[PDB]
Amino acid sequence: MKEFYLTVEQIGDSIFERYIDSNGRERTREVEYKPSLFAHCPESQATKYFDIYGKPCTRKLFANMRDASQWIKRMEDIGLEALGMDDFKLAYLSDTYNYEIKYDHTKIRVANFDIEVTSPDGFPEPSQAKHPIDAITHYDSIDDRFYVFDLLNSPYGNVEEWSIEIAAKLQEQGGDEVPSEIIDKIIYMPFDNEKELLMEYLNFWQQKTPVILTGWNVESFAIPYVYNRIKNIFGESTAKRLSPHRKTRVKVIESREIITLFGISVLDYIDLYKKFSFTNQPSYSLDYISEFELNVGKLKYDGPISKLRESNHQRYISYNIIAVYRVLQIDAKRQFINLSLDMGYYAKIQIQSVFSPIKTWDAIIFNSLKEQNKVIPQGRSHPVQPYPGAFVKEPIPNRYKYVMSFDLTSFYPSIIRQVNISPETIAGTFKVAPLHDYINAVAERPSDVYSCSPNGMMYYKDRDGVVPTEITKVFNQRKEHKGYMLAAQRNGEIIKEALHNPNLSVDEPLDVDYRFDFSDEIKEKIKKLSAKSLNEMLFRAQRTEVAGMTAQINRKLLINSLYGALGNVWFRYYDLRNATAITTFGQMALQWIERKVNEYLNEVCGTEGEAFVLYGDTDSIYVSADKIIDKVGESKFRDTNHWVDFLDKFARERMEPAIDRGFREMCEYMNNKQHLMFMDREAIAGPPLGSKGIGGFWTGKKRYALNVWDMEGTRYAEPKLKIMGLETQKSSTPKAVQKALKECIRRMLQEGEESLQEYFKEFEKEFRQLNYISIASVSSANNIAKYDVGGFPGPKCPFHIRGILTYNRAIKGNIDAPQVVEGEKVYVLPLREGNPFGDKCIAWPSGTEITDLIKDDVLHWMDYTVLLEKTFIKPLEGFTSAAKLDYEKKASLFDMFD
DNA sequence: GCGGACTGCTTACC
Ligand SMILES: Cc1cn([C@H]2C[C@H](O)[C@@H](COP(=O)(O)OP(=O)(O)OP(=O)(O)O)O2)c(=O)[nH]c1=O
Ligand SMILES: [Ca+2]
Ligand SMILES: [Ca+2]
Ligand SMILES: [Ca+2]
Ligand SMILES: [Ca+2]
Ligand SMILES: [Ca+2]
Ligand SMILES: [Ca+2]
Ligand SMILES: [Ca+2]
Ligand SMILES: [Ca+2]
Ligand code: NA
Ligand code: NA
Repeated sequence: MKEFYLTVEQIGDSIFERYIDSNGRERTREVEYKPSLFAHCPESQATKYFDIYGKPCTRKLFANMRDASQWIKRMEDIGLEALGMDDFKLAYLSDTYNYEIKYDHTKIRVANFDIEVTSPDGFPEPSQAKHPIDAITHYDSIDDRFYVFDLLNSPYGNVEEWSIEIAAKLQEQGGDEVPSEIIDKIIYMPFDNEKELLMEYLNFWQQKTPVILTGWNVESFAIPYVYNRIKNIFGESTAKRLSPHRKTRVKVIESREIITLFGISVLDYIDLYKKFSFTNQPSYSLDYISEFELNVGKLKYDGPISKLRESNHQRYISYNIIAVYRVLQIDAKRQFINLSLDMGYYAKIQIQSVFSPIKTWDAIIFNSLKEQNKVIPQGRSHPVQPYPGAFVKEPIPNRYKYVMSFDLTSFYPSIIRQVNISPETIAGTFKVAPLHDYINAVAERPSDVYSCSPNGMMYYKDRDGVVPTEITKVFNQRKEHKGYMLAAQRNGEIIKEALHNPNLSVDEPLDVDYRFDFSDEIKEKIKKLSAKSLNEMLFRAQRTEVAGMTAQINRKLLINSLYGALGNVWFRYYDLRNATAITTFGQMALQWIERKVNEYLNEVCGTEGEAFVLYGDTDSIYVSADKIIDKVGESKFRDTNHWVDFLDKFARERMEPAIDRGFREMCEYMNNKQHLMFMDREAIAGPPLGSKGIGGFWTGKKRYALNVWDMEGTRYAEPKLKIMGLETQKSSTPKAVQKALKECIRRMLQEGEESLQEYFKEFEKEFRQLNYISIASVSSANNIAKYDVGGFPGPKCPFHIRGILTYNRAIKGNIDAPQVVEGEKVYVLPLREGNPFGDKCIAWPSGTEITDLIKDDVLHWMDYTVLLEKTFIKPLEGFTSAAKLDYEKKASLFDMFD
């Protein structure tokens, strides 16, 4: 096989590289890397190297890397540009791997681990590591084994060995329900004291040194705790054994510590999740996320965690094993590790650099330029400046019965490729007219020769740009994976349909590739399968869709981040001229097509001057299709699915070609390199046929709800609500309130005013029986100490921060009580006046039951009235007033009758 | 006593 690196580090004049060789075996080499940097040279000096602008450069080979850096410093002191890749690790990877890296992930050692630390006096600070590590479960992806390190003897209690027999048993058997599929993969190692455990773990670590190291909060807790515990007990020299190159770096931010283990790529899964999952969670405990991702139950245990080991060591160890497995399960679904490996090996960077799109792109562009013997520019210092972004239309707050949406494919990257925007493709500038002059095709055509953006920039049309070139490569990967996703999604609905008439028989789920649309044979067979087989296929379909979703939405994130990078001062190719060129072109593009779409629809409908586009954000338009429906009349339709097919055919056969023409014209207007403004229909929304549902509504910018029947070619078996911006979508809104508001919205859009009022009346009556967590608000807890004046709210103290202070005062003096962590999220509850807490609200760590110390008092003093009106009624008022509805039956003259 | 303007903070949408 082809060789591929695992990890790379720069230690002084040495490059330390772990890699897999041609025989598939992991090796480690210390290379005295001789890096090259470049300087401009006279035209007469013959060379093969040029900067991106065509200026010749002479290559300076250096004896070592530290000499190359000192030269950069000198070139600064002289006042001359020092060109080339200054991050020598990247240069090394580029040299050593001069080809598209094909990697075998089975050879890459991925370690999932989690430790347990019993602490009687609150949260065990990793920087201190005062308390013994009494459990470590370490899963090795190569061995496919869970290595369990169990401390039987601790100053906090002596316990018996964990029983794998009891662990396997059902919880109803007094067992721990450790998944049967991993029972045989567990390797249990009890220890009679902490020192022997840690030394054995270190030796274990050396034998099976992690390449990818992950888990939940491993970077903020596990790794630094383990490192500091081993450091405190055995000394710094043995603690460094955690690094295959025996070098670590303690980065301090008081005290807080993030330890850097050279030779290991740490991908904390909480960070992978926060960056790649595109969720915003009320809590980020592994418990909460697992329940959300895997629909598994919360890990139930009786007492407090600080006593769990003493009371139920059996379950303590079992839960530790499960916590490791749950991350693996989440990763099996989300596939963020795979994503990081793909992106990482594609860019030729340290795998952990996937968290930095700038670093990611700097390397991609660098490697692409190195291919053509071209020399990258030196990074420069720039002041941060604001610059304009997208256009968002101000919608008329109202209900909207029939709505079709249209969205541009990969907008900003497409703008980049179309205009050919790149640092080295800048041709010059032109005198700009007001933006609306270009929108209305009134302004003079910017250039006859160059490709233009209405911001004033001109670009060469002939030559290829390294930014368009490399953004196009990644975009193609994105388009491919989105295809698999949508197909999985479409296949999902097919199974959902067949699940309406499940055949009474015993069979097995069909072997199919869900990434591709089911064949007619497959669809025929599906209608004959049982519920068990169908539900299993629906599950695999959804799993395939999620896998496709991760691959596509994150490649989309990467290319959109290339745009964003252009507006970031730390990007080597930062340039507001290009960034604004993109956004301004974007603003034009959207509003140009708004006019075009309006003109076409007035034309084909027969109307004149009517506004068909009711809303738009960046690259989308929402078209009021009431008159398209009415020109045929509701009468001529069999069922709801009929007019959905009608609008589907209409958008596809009539509107899209018109849009294609409208954009193709715009492309000539700007004299762009290549027409890439591809705006396809997205949503088809409307009420059920013959129902009293309103279909949809807008309350303002970025706030709307639609009863969608079809989405990008996916015909749902049951209509799906597309709600944007509204409280139902906000993590800050209580779970039960989201659920209730959503049902309110559903009823408005699908059933009508009478149905809404009915549900509202019922909710108002019964809502006081809702669990306190389900009605608690959520908020991030930033700058608590900023507003902490003697335990009391300082000036301008935010509501939720006030709640935290109230909490701190209530639990003052309990070391065992859970502390609110700065930056993390909290549940927030209003308190009725005269409550013994002394304030109008309270707050506690999210994802947890509030401590038993004060729980019963909080429950008794919750302000349900405030909770209802503030959280439920007020947003519902906004929804209904916008939609011209009432959630309560208004008073009439008819109230004088019986 | 408090509504309106403004600010800080939060979390949405692209
Ligand atoms: C979602 C998102 C969009 N944007 C900008 C750039 C996008 O091109 C533009 C449109 O956003 P989107 O239409 O949401 O995403 P997209 O058009 O780029 O790709 P597609 O629609 O085919 O799935 O908004 C960002 O800069 N960052 C983001 O996270
Ligand atoms: Ca734990
Ligand atoms: Ca059970
Ligand atoms: Ca011993
Ligand atoms: Ca889209
Ligand atoms: Ca888009
Ligand atoms: Ca059937
Ligand atoms: Ca969009
Ligand atoms: Ca099209
Ligand atoms: Na220490
Ligand atoms: Na249906």
